[PDB]
Amino acid sequence: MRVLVSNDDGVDAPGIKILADALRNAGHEVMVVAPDRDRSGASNSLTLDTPIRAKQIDMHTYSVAGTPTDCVHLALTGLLNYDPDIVVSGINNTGNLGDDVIYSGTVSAAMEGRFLGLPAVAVSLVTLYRQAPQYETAAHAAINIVAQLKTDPLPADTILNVNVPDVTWQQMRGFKVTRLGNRHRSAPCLTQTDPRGHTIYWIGPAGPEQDAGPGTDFDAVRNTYISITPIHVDLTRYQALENVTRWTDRLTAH
Amino acid sequence: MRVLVSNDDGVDAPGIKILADALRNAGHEVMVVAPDRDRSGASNSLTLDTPIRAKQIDMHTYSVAGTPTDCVHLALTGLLNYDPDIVVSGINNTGNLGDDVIYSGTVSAAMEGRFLGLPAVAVSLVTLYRAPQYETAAHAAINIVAQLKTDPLPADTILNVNVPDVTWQQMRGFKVTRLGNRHRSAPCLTQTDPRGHTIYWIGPAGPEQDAGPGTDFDAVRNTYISITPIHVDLTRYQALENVTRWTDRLTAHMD
Amino acid sequence: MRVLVSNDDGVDAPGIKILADALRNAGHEVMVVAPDRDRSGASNSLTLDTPIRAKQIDMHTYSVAGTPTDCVHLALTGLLNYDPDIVVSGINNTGNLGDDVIYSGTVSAAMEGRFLGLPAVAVSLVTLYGQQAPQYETAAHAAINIVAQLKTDPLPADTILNVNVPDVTWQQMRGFKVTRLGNRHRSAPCLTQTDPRGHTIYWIGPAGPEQDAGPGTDFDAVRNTYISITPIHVDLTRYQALENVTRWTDRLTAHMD
Amino acid sequence: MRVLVSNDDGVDAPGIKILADALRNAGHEVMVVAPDRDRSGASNSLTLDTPIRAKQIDMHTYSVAGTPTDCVHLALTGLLNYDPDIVVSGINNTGNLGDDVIYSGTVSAAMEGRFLGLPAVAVSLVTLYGQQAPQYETAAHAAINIVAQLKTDPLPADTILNVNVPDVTWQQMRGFKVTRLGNRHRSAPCLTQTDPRGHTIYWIGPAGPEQDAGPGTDFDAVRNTYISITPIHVDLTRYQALENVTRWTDRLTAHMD
Ligand SMILES: [Mn+2]
Ligand SMILES: [Mn+2]
Ligand SMILES: [Mn+2]
Ligand SMILES: [Mn+2]
Repeated sequence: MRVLVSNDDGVDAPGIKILADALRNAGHEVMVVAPDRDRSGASNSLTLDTPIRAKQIDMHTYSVAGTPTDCVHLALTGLLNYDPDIVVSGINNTGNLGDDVIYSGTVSAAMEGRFLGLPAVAVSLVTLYRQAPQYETAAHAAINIVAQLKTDPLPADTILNVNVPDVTWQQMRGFKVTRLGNRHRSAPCLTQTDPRGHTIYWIGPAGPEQDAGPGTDFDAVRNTYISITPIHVDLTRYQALENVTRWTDRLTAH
Repeated sequence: MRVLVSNDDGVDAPGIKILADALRNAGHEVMVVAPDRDRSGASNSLTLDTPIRAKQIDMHTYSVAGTPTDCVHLALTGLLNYDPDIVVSGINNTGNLGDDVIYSGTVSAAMEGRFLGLPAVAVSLVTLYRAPQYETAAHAAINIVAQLKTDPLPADTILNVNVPDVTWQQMRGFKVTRLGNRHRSAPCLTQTDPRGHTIYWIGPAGPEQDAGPGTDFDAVRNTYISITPIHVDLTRYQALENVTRWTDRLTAHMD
Repeated sequence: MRVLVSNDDGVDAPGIKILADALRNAGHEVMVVAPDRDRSGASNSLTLDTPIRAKQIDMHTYSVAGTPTDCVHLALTGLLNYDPDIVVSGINNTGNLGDDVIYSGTVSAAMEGRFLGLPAVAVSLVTLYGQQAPQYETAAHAAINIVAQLKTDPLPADTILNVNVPDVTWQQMRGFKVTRLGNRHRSAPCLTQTDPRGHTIYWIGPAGPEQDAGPGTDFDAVRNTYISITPIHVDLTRYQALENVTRWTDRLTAHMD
Repeated sequence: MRVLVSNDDGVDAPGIKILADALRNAGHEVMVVAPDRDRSGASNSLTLDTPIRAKQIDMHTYSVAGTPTDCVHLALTGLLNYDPDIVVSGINNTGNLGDDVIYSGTVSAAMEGRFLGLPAVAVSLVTLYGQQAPQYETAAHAAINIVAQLKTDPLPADTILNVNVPDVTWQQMRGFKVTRLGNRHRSAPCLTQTDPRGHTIYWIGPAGPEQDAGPGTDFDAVRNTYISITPIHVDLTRYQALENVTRWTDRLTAHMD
């Protein structure tokens, strides 16, 4: 199938190169439209106030001086004579798990892909802070997910957030559908003093009160499972609408 | 009630000052923990790799050199001897509507407020530019906060509020909305910068935009305060049982 | 005279409002062209890859979504129907001293002023942080005093003044002092600490005693409550090195291994 | 000799890998301490408000989540058990010429090298954008040739070399040329265009004919297929201006208005 591949680590990131190579090996057409530089931990929103510069790097590769969402958006709205069936974003050089996902650049690209009407998959390698990162494994996971989606499509308002354990494929215990975890809640605040004497604050390490037990994406990748979290792209809480609608009439009554 | 107020325009933004002032006028205790500078269009994720510096500005105000989520997170996890019942983020100097909301700094602050277990409300003034009625959004805010004291939100839910940049009298009312979508329509414009390079504008949202009745766009366009209850948990639970079968295959045969 | 005022702390910075007002109260005409937000930790170079938006806040104030150099550049190249005699950048909320000067946003605006052929002054408040209030008026007083002088005593070729003002009242100020740039970087060791996770992080330590902050330097001046004025290059070309480098450069033209 | 290699395009940049390898193939020991990501449009100043993470990619390569100056600083102040004789920063994917030099990330790393007492060279490839491939080998060849010379001919006090390499094969290269910094900023007008919405935006225009890119300048050299070597100040202090500024500064000790 026609795959549009982006990332947020940059168009020259080893992750996206290996992902694209893998996807072509599987028989897929792969256009790559990805940031000129690493924009991990940068804002993810579509650039609207300035024009975006996009140079071509090869016949299948574009380097966009903009966000990952800019990339996919440009890629799907005129930058290419290319109608991809799917958007694959990755492979991220770090995992994107739990409440980090909402602000993940890698995920943002996939979200834009779904915003513009395409099945999208975010792929992140859960590299541990410790040797070379097993991008081949995530790429392996990717080409397998893409294949299954060709014959079995995702629901509407849904992308797949995929996290792959930084191990060989043989060492992978398998695929595991998960919900998003939560490490923010537990993470306390640490008051310390920098060398210049200023008071600084560390977001503390996530305590035991973390939502990282069974069923979470954390728990999966921790136990060497490829985590597949189907996530919203529409943030609207429809379940709370009629309840807020009834709440708002009470609000406006007063 | 005890209100924690943040924003993403900065601690000195007129929006947040007016919001805090209003909320105190309503009788609420208001701690303000907000970015040192404008971080609109900056990354929203919790800072973890570096420590955050937070100076106190007054007895109720903290200037945090970090993200809006850093602000609320620090504010709720040790920076304050203060247990707020609610987190109000705003007032944003621009509206946060449709598919912009996911990446809104103002919304991010409210998200963290709910992540840490508090009812949260994002407040944005829908300003079109060529003075901005912050007082109106602040009035909308203090009214929303009041109703939440006696009528609480569901779990995994914050309120994304957008207020038309008009006087309160000119406001047609409150309207619960779903998130719109302007991205889909927005095409790509190829143009040439003065130095000759090929540049690309994200085109203006065409008629194919999801901004009709029921959307937050349509509400604020027609001078209604838009209240969109949004997810905090992005997990698509309705797709869990669906994509599991899809996955079982893969987790069975491996190669 | 006509003054173009900028900074890097933002058009809303108290340092620039106070500077501009002081300069107006002194009888100068003052256009303020300054960043929309604080860019004290941003790149200083001219924005070329993208266009720059300039919002006019009032008659004599422009908010520019770009670098301090962008501000001055735009202001001097057609944004304004205005012909300034001098560029004054500041007042920076923090000091800009020694080997920090070269990467200062404040100084960058002054740099661009000189690049475009204008006398320029960077004004920074050496704040040490602690309440009260930042003595921007003091720095402003210094600024209008310095600007008065450049009206009569022109700066030499490719020179701007880097001015640092001790964060004190004007009455406490011992005076003005012409200074050279100090050096604190070499004396700043690398401190190897560990984050909460246990992972090793590296702080750049505070400047030790081996720093170049003795007599004649800007550091020494401002620490002794003296307004420091450092005339600084805008032309980085080490001209006195040209002849020397030329000598072994000529040999390299014989392209070998 | 022992070379500390950095850049601003990132530790994964082809320009720095090729530079480092060339320098090793020349028999130098080479530690690479370079940003984790491309920071070509980032601030250059030392990170002081936060700690810096350094990841060791291999024996002679460190990935640093901080500025180019952070890299060199850390590398020279305790990150490494390594005592380099020279700092070489590059190879930048784009040229760093004239009035742009002062804000160059590449140059910034070299700056910090000199600040910490080391001979330093900034190496940039004057790429003009055309497919093929960026001639980093050419620049690398230039680098190892220049580094060989500084082993024997030491640079003067507070001087680094700003080296720009024409994006050509080594055989096309006409030679090396000692140059002064050119000036394109003054010749770069402000172009007032309008975005799709109709709102007015301001481009900084391309450098017109009034630019300082004539003979003797770095621009002229690289445009004529010459490797440009500009010795540049690391000490921005305009020493030749000290006496002059001192003359009207002493007056200002009359502080009452
Ligand atoms: Mn990434
Ligand atoms: Mn904002
Ligand atoms: Mn500043
Ligand atoms: Mn660069």
